Amino acid sequence: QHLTVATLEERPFVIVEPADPISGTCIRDSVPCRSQLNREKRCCKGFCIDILKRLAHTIGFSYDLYLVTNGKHGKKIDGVWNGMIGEVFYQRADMAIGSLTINEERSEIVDFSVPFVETGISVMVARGTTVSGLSDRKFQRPQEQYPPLKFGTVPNGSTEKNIRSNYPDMHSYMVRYNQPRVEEALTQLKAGKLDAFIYDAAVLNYMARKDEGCKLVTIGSGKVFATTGYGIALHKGSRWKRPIDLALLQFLGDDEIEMLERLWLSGICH
Ligand SMILES: N[C@@H](CC(=O)O)C(=O)O
Repeated sequence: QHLTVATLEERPFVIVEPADPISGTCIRDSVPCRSQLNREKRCCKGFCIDILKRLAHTIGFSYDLYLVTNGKHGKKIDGVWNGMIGEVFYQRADMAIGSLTINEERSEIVDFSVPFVETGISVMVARGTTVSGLSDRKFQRPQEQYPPLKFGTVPNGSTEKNIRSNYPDMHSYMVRYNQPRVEEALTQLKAGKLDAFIYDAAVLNYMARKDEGCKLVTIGSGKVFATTGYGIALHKGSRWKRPIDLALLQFLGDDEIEMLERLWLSGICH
């Protein structure tokens, strides 16, 4: 009846802010979240946090929410998982929720809920920049061009895993252009230091919709990469999967998720 929940900041799905200075509490639509390093203070809000609030209410559990510091979403290195996936896999958390992408590798070792956000991989470029998309040889045969195209991703997640598995030559080229967070990637794109940023589609599309001046645009990967979704990670064989799935499927049909997309993921640019 009390669940430990791991999450990770990735705006606008999970947004972290200090407690209200005046009250010392998390006000508005925010909820208390602590750091993995530790153990109000910090407070979390956003699309995934609203999902979590509704699940807790509908299913009837209480929870302790914490932010992962041991890596990010989840990466397996030399036999060991880090990030949100590792927290669930090693049973430090009963579930993990955030912008967490379902893939085959992860699905082998944790159970996921049904997907509640559609995503995949997209490419973001400055509106001026002329490429056709991820099929462009500027991407696919990157060192065939005299001044080479500069393109990168934020490493360690499902995006990099997909590129390394399916397009190993392109992946090897991208390594020098790894970015530490989406915020720095966007900054490099705008400074011309990158020509393109390849990343999670749900996040990139949102960033395009919110770009001041609407100067950043995304191209869908088309057939280059498959579509997938965000899912809540749970212990393999978790008793929580079924009630969570039922709730999520209910939210979908009630237009509750659609409402939350409007609330959190809308922007001015189109
Ligand atoms: N949401 C993705 C982030 C990425 O593509 O790097 C993940 O769970 O790994």
